[PDB]
Amino acid sequence: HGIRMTRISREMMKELLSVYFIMGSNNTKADPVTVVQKALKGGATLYQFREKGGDALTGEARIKFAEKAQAACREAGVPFIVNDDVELALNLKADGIHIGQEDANAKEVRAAIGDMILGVAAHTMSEVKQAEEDGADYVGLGPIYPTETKKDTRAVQGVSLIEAVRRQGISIPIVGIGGITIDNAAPVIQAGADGVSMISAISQAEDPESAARKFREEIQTYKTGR
Ligand SMILES: Cc1ncsc1CCOP(=O)(O)O
Ligand SMILES: C=C1C=NC(C(F)(F)F)=NC1=N
Ligand SMILES: [Mg+2]
Repeated sequence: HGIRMTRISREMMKELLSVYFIMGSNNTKADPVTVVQKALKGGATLYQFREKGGDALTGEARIKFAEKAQAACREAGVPFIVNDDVELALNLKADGIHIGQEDANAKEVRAAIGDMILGVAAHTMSEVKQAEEDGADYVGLGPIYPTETKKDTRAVQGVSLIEAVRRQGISIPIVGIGGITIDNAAPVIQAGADGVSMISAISQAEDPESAARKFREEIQTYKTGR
């Protein structure tokens, strides 16, 4: 995964979304980079650097942590996505950036990042359609299930939006997020999603490598079976 000179294909994007691990230093009691390394070894197909909150790293310490996480992704051959921070994504030559409804406007971000991967968090049909129009390569829909990892989230929606989007003929790459575990991931894929994203199911697992491997194995099975 080098510098992109063309927009990523939908086929490739959907493959990358399979097991999308997201993490910040304040999401685990273990060593942050070590957990990321274990998740990648287990089978995570994409990683998002999400460092925010009161006890998250800032300044130079945050940048250095990001560099080490990006290096871990490079060693595993997995793309590195930055959450919220467009400047950081450009400065590190990240593979992509993820933004939400309260962040920089998607039109503005797409113009600033060229052909880098762009993900947009959506909670309604209107937002999903707007994201596609603005040039997003994928949308993150949720929260599917209850979650305490992110407090300022909108109402839990199950797989309702995923189903509605596919029903309207929209084929944009979709990843589900919010309280997803190895036990409840199947319905997300069966509803039409191209993958599942998670923080705590892997970051707080007593065995992150095994947890990631389990996710990878079952998601592959579900995608072939739906
Ligand atoms: C970042 C984010 N965005 C919507 S829900 C969520 C949290 C996912 O965390 P967990 O997988 O631990 O529920
Ligand atoms: C709020 C979010 C929603 N979706 C995603 C992703 F999984 F990447 F799509 N990441 C986020 N940080
Ligand atoms: Mg955001």
